[PDB]
Amino acid sequence: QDLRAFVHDSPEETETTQRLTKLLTNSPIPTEELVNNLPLFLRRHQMTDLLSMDALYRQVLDVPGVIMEFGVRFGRHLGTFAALRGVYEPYNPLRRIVGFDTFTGFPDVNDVDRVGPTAYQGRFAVPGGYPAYLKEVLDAHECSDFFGHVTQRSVLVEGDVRETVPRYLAENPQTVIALAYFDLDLYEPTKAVLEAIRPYLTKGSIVAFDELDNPKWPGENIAMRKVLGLDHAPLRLLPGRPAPAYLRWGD
Amino acid sequence: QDLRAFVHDSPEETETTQRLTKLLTNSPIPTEELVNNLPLFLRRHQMTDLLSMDALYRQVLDVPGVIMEFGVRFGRHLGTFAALRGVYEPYNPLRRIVGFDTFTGFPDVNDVDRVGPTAYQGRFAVPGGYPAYLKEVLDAHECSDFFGHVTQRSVLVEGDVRETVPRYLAENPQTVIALAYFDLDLYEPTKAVLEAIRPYLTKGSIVAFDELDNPKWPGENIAMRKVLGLDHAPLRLLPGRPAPAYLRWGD
Amino acid sequence: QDLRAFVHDSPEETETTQRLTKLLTNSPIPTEELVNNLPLFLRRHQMTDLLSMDALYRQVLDVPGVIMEFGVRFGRHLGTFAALRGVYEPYNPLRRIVGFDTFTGFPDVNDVDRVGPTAYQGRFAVPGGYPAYLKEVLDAHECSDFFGHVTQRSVLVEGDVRETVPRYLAENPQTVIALAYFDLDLYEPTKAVLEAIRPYLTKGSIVAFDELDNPKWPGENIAMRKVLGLDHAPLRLLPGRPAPAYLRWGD
Amino acid sequence: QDLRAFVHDSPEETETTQRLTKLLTNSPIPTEELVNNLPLFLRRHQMTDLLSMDALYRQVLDVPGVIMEFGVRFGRHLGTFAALRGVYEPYNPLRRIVGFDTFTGFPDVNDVDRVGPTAYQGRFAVPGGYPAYLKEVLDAHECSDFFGHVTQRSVLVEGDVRETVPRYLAENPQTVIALAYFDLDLYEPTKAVLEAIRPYLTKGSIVAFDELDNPKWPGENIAMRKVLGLDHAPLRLLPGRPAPAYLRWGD
Amino acid sequence: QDLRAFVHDSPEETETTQRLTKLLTNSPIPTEELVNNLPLFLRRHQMTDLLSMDALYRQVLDVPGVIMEFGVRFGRHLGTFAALRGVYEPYNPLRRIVGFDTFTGFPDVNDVDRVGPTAYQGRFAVPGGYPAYLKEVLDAHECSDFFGHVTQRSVLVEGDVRETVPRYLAENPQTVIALAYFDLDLYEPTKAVLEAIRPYLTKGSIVAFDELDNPKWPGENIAMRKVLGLDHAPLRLLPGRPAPAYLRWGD
Amino acid sequence: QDLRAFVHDSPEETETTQRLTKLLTNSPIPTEELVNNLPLFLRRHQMTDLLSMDALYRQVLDVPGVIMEFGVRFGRHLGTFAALRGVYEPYNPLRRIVGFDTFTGFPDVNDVDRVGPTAYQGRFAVPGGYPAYLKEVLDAHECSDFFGHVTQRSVLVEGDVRETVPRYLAENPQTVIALAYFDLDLYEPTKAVLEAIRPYLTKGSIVAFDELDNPKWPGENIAMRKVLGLDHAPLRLLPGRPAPAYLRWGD
Amino acid sequence: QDLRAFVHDSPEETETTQRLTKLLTNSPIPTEELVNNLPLFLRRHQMTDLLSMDALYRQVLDVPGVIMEFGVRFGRHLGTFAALRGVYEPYNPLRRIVGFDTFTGFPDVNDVDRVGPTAYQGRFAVPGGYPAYLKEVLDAHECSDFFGHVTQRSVLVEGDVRETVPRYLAENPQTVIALAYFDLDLYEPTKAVLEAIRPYLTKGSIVAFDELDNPKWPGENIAMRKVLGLDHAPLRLLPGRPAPAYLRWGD
Ligand SMILES: Nc1ncnc2c1ncn2[C@@H]1O[C@H](CSCC[C@H](N)C(=O)O)[C@@H](O)[C@H]1O
Ligand SMILES: Nc1ncnc2c1ncn2[C@@H]1O[C@H](CSCC[C@H](N)C(=O)O)[C@@H](O)[C@H]1O
Ligand SMILES: Nc1ncnc2c1ncn2[C@@H]1O[C@H](CSCC[C@H](N)C(=O)O)[C@@H](O)[C@H]1O
Ligand SMILES: Nc1ncnc2c1ncn2[C@@H]1O[C@H](CSCC[C@H](N)C(=O)O)[C@@H](O)[C@H]1O
Ligand SMILES: Nc1ncnc2c1ncn2[C@@H]1O[C@H](CSCC[C@H](N)C(=O)O)[C@@H](O)[C@H]1O
Ligand SMILES: Nc1ncnc2c1ncn2[C@@H]1O[C@H](CSCC[C@H](N)C(=O)O)[C@@H](O)[C@H]1O
Ligand SMILES: Nc1ncnc2c1ncn2[C@@H]1O[C@H](CSCC[C@H](N)C(=O)O)[C@@H](O)[C@H]1O
Repeated sequence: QDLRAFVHDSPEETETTQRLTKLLTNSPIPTEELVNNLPLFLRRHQMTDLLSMDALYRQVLDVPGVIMEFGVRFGRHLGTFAALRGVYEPYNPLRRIVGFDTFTGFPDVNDVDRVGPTAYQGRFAVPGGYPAYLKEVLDAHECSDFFGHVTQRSVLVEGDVRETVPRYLAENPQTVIALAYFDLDLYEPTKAVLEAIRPYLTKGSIVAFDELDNPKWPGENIAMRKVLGLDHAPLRLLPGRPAPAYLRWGD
Repeated sequence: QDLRAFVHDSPEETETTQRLTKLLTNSPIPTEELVNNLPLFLRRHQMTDLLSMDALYRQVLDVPGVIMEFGVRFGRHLGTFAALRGVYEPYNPLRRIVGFDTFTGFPDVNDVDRVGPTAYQGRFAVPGGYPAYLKEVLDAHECSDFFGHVTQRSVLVEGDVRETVPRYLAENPQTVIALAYFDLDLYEPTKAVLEAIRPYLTKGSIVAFDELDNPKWPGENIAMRKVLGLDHAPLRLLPGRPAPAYLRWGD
Repeated sequence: QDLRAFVHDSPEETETTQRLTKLLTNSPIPTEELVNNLPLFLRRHQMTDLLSMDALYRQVLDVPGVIMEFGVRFGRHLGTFAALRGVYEPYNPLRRIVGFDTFTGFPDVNDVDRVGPTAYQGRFAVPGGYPAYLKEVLDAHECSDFFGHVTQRSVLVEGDVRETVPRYLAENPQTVIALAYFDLDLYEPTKAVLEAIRPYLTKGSIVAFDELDNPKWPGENIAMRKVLGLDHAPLRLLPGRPAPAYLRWGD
Repeated sequence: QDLRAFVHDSPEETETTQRLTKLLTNSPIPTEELVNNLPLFLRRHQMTDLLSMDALYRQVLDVPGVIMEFGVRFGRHLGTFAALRGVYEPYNPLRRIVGFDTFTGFPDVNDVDRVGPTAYQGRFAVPGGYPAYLKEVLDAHECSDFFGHVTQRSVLVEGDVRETVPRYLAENPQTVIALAYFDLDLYEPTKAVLEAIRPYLTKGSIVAFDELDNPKWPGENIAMRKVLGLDHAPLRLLPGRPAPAYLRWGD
Repeated sequence: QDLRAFVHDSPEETETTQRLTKLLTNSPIPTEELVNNLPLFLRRHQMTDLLSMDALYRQVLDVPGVIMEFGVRFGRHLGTFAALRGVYEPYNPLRRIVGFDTFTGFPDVNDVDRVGPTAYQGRFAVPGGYPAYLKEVLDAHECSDFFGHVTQRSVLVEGDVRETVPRYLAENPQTVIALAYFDLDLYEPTKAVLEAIRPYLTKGSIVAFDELDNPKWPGENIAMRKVLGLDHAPLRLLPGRPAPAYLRWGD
Repeated sequence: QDLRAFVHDSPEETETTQRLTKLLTNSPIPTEELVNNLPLFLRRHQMTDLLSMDALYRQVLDVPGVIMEFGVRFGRHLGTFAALRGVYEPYNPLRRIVGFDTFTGFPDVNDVDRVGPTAYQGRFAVPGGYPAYLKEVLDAHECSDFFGHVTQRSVLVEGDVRETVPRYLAENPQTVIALAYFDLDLYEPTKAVLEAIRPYLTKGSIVAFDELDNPKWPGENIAMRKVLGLDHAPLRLLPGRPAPAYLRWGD
Repeated sequence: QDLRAFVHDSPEETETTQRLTKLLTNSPIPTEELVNNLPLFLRRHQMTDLLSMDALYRQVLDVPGVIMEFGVRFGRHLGTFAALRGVYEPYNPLRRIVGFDTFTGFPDVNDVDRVGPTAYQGRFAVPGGYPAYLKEVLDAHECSDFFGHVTQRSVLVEGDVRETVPRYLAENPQTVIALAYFDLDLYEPTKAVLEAIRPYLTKGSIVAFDELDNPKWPGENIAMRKVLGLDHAPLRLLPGRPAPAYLRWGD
């Protein structure tokens, strides 16, 4: 296998990324103004991810239910949703944001996922004790929400989605899922979650995938073709971006 | 169970409510002008409910049939509908408003309902002889409707909806249901009412829930997933408001 | 001489008002729940007013600036605006609501105003100390706004608008007027104020009149025709309602 | 029972109707000008019926086939369609108007039809010889049609629709039905006619009902639910009018 | 001088009119059912007139102000408007209907008016005391209006419009004109009224002419060209009908 | 059976037709300019047919495939199509126009076709040698088409469609049918051709009938009801015209 | 000067025209059926001219007034208009069709018209006595109009437009011009008529030119630029066709 056939950063993207890291970490901005100037360090690729999440969220503002992410890593998307929920929904204490991850990286891989060299147990592990920090970040956002006095509006569920997702659902019979964001990369957990969330979607719910047509991670495609079929609903892109691919339930 | 995980009033929301109550009861406004200045005392949260009811009503203006509320309490919504019916349909004597309730609170609760501390029989009980008072309120509105001379345009049906709803439908084979507003909280009566009203709905009829995705009251969701499925039709919010969740039958 | 040629309440309308008044003041609803059930006592005519204000507010949600009402009486419209502002603009602390009145009724009437038997000095006077009460009412609402910590978001200006409006404007050079609601009834103050607010309107600003084509109060029409002409912009009704008459500046 | 729960004329509506009747029959208008000033005597309620037939007619101008009314009485609607056909379709000699009736009133009633005190044999009977008069009225209209030389564009079919409708259809195999207006009030004949006309409807054909949700006449509702179901197509009102309820075949 | 170049009735139109006149005045329909069956006698030409007036009325439903007709004769249009005001605006007691006429025919004529042989003083005169009968007819309609207790909602002003229209305006300074219907036929009075009404129109008000391009009555055209110019606004027809021609002020 | 109940020419339509014919054959127009002034001799009824053909054709400009007429006679529609194909599709040599006919009138007739007097064998026959002449007419048109070097873009298929249509289809397996125009009048061949063309239609293809609801030729209706059902797709008129009736395949 | 740089018939276009002429004059079609089969002989170029006239007429269906063609020749467009008026406006006897021509060719050419070899006096002359034949053709159409009893609905005005157009307008003060079709080719008359018709156009009136940007006839352009300017209104093509160029008055 030629590693260059997989999507990877150009020398230029790496340099931009490194330079911005340096300028953030060695900034002459007074410390208490840094969080007021973050777009200085938010480059095209990452800006694009933010704008995509906003696009997805704007499509479920008239749909009841919660937002769910499978595959959280450091929580980039969860931070986005928490901010976006403040922007769009000050008066919606029921828009719960729920993140699922082992927080210890890939639990185990299936043969179908072994395409490139990063398909191994432990990949994307974040540091020990990470969830408590991420929760602390989320709580910092919620502190100034109109419904900040209501708790469990952000929830991190730690462990294998194959177990945690059905358990979460059993414990929350009130669930409707407005937006389901799949970023697991792996075939087995994707398939299992797709199956479990099905009774809690309504027509109009968004199902989104981070890696559906990526050669390095065919698992999500394989899972989709198995549980539903690629033409079960219309899979769409936000024009100009390879990801996410997303569908509107019932369409 | 942490009670703060359930939606509850902020201290400032309580304060607003309490101050407005006091300013309503101790007012330099002549008593004869109070009903000409009610918005002085109608805070955001309740104004929102009024706007929501108006929004749902406007969606059934071209749909034949009647308006039904399952779960009335003091009758806030019934009064709204009566006023709105005047605004929109002076020439429609067949737009009957029917409110079902025990008027003695929750008759009995199912296991699935006991998530929180208010899940007891008698909860939301209104005083003795309340239905007659509400009838007087409704009559007072209708007294100046264009079709005020026609009776039973507002009907209060006392008792368990498990029997009163099939009984009302039986006594009224002419029924078409334009708007079904569900506020029963409990699994059992919701399921029963859903099943009973189904043959009286047309494509375009609105079925609306007050608590579809509230952790405190999962019985409406459980009932929905049992009788119909969350994706039977597109469930929707009016953007910015946790509730009602509503669907357009047949969509 | 024929007073029936002026709009007045039918016997039934009078009946509705008195009855609902009686039912409000002698309600079995626990006193602390009354402000949660105000629609019971909100009749068609008043509901219509509320819906109209909402319709006007919605037309300026993408227009910067403040809301001004000229002629407040007990503050029916100010309460409405204050609640709607919570509904629509939790994050807009610049949307100031400004009500102008003598609060002692008509200060001095012109001959053109003297069409009916109620065009007298001091007509619509409210009790001494009223502005402080109304301010308490508005403070009560603002208590639980997202930006409740910011003061002077509701301002009552007491005096003859012929002097107080130009003074307010001179004191607030940041002013842009999104919504100007005219409810003074009288020719001279309407003329004066129409002239003064003009440099503070943008294309898209709404100017509304409560009695533009009412035989009993021709002053607003007379003022309009003299200052701008009736075809300066398109004057509109919300269909089904004799009032308000409103125009979008620049259309 | 209490008859006042049934839709009935107000004292004022009765007054309007009697006054207009007297003003028509005892008028200073020259006799040859009466038919040029009919709207003087056409009150809101009957104007509404006319505007409704017009709205229904306009929806089938792009649909091939004939117009049928079941339940003609004096022929109010037949006169309307004959005029409207002139307005919109000078060049369509195939737009046949067919009216069915006993012209001797209700032939017999089912038990479900006996809610009110008018549900007996002979009800709504028209005098002997009436059909021949009604044909005179129709012929009079057609005399000035562009296709006035083509006979049988208006047809009165006398008898019980249970027999006459299928008979008419068998004798007319070219039939397409663009508009079917149901005004029989009773259950069994509505049911029979519904089942009969089905093979002659196209998608877009209008099926309309005068009494679908009237408590006094539940037969049409019962028939509809028995034959098709209330959610077979979207049943609709023209906004602000209790009747007719109509559907677009295939929607 | 060919009279067949003027629009006149065909033999068939004449026959239809005569027959319907006979069938109306010699009807076997019970006297109390006549005004429930008037469309039996309303032929194409007149039905067309009715639908045209309805079309114009619908275009001013969101325009404040009154309806004026200049040239009333027997009042066909006034009756139409009275019914239509009921259909569309039960809650607008300010929609005054004002009809201007000598009620004794053409007061005098101009030479430009003398194209055909019906341009003589007294043409279209109605019997003595006619305004009292027409007022009785209008009062009959209003008797059952929601705002029936408000008087002078219909006004017949007798005299030459050249003086009566400016006098009406001077006495009613609250006037906005939503719909102005010119049916005077003659140049001079049309000219004078067009000039008088102008300060009372808003953008969106409708001005309609019954005979704008009629070779028999060039008066309205000459007047229009003199006062405004034919391209002052877009003059329009309702497709398929020679009259009325109308414009939306300001367009 | 009254023959006046079938559509037939009025005396005036006959007169117009006979006059135009005489004016054509006895024209002072120079012979070589006649084909530049044909609209002089094209009356309303025939102009309408042309506009209808153009309307149907415009609906299939984005649909692949050929144009078929069943029932050609002298070739009126084939000539229209040839010219229209020039107007809209100079660059489409695959838009073949195929006309089927015996060219000897009806080959037989069924009992259901025998409603009128002209339902006999050989009705609508054209002279011996006629197809060769018609072919000469079409070749003249194609001579100046952009793709006039490609042959068989117009094809006359002589014989009974019961045999020739399936034979044509077997010989042309590339066939898609964009527009199928039925003008056979008769039950049996309509039925046969309807079944045969089905596999060659796409969603969007237009099926059109010239006689669908004509009492004199109920065969096409009988065929439709038997093969597809009148509600298989929406049958449509071009407003104002009794015919064609046409449907969009798959709607 | 190269005459090839002017638009002219290709050999194939010439061949088509001559063949069709031959086939029309030696046709086996029974003489009485010729006028039922004209599209056989209507080639693309001529079909195109008909569809454009139809497109133009369709755009003035809601505009009052008459249709004028300046430059009639053999009357092709007038025939088209007569028939289209039948298709679209059976009920509009005021839609006068007025054609102006010398009927003896170009009266005299300006120097700016002498670009090609056909720019000479007498060019396009029609036989002596032609107008009576054309009128007889027009009368033939009108014979079967709904308003056929109204005369002068077609007018041929013989003479020089510089004199006849102003005379016609002076004699017809009721004139509104819905559609003005310029086909004079020459500068002087085009300028004169443009100036003359202006006071009779309304906003929406269509002004169309047959030779606006034709090198061989620059006279219409020169006149447009002198009288109004090319950017007075938006000049438009029906896409695909070099002519007509048309504008919508007031756009
Ligand atoms: N079976 C499973 N259960 C829980 N998490 C899983 C899982 N399989 C994969 N994951 C998680 O999916 C994540 C993929 S990385 C996703 C986050 C993304 N990089 C962002 O910044 O937005 C990893 O953290 C991995 O631990
Ligand atoms: N089985 C049952 N039959 C009748 N009423 C029931 C019921 N189960 C619950 N309810 C009622 O549901 C109500 C919920 S409180 C909802 C009312 C609220 N004020 C509003 O505006 O709609 C209670 O009053 C309770 O008595
Ligand atoms: N010149 C002036 N200066 C200040 N207030 C004036 C004024 N002229 C009239 N007003 C006020 O205009 C008011 C009219 S009543 C307004 C009613 C109120 N907006 C409601 O919704 O109920 C009176 O209070 C009167 O005092
Ligand atoms: N079985 C049946 N067969 C024929 N006519 C019937 C019938 N049952 C009821 N009807 C007729 O239905 C009619 C209802 S009254 C219809 C009123 C009329 N359409 C209008 O617009 O005014 C009666 O005339 C009655 O004779
Ligand atoms: N100067 C004037 N003052 C008042 N009326 C005038 C007038 N000049 C003409 N008229 C009136 O214009 C009328 C024209 S006939 C109007 C008919 C009526 N609009 C209908 O719908 O049937 C006549 O009644 C005539 O009296
Ligand atoms: N079974 C059959 N097979 C082939 N042609 C048939 C047929 N039945 C009827 N036809 C033909 O259908 C034609 C009907 S006349 C249709 C032609 C019309 N002028 C037009 O513009 O299209 C006749 O020519 C007849 O010969
Ligand atoms: N000054 C003038 N007065 C009257 N007619 C004129 C004219 N100048 C040119 N014409 C006429 O304009 C015509 C141009 S040919 C017109 C062709 C025609 N419109 C068609 O559709 O076939 C000629 O007949 C010519 O006589």
